[PDB]
Amino acid sequence: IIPTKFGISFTVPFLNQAGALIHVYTDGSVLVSHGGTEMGQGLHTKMVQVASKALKIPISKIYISET
Amino acid sequence: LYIGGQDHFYLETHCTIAIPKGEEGEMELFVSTQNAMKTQSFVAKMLGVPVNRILVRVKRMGGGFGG
Ligand code: XAX
Ligand SMILES: O=C(O)c1ccccc1O
Repeated sequence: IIPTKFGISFTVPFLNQAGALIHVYTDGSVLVSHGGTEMGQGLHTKMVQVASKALKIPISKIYISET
Repeated sequence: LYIGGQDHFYLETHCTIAIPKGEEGEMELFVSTQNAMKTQSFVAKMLGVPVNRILVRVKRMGGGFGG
């Protein structure tokens, strides 16, 4: 049986920064763009869940297309 | 008094390329238009898809003049 601890952050301080860009179109559909990429880890899935919670709207009105 | 109408005669006529991305109704369009917004909406409405799915790109027009 083995434990682990693992430090969270970039050890270069200036990399710990992050931008997003959001548009709401006139049918109310939402386009989210942020600096992260999807490699299978479900980042975009998580970002849609965060946006839907923050905006108080269904996930079906929110979309992430690409980085 | 009467005044006759007029043809725009932009040297470049109307033109559109549409790329369907195969995922979630996404479509990317290159179009000779003064109105990328209404282009985006009209295409979304015809497809029965949210606006956030449709991307319109306009580099330049060979004339528009309102036409
Ligand atoms: N070379 C060239 N010049 C042009 C145009 C053009 O296609 N080519 N057309 C006009 C029109 S027609 Mo209209 O209200 O949509 S009826 S307004 C308008 C105007 C739009 O351009 P801003 O001046 O707002 O940047 O450009 C003018 N000059
Ligand atoms: O500290 C890290 O884990 C790290 C990871 C990726 C790139 C630069 C970094 O400092």
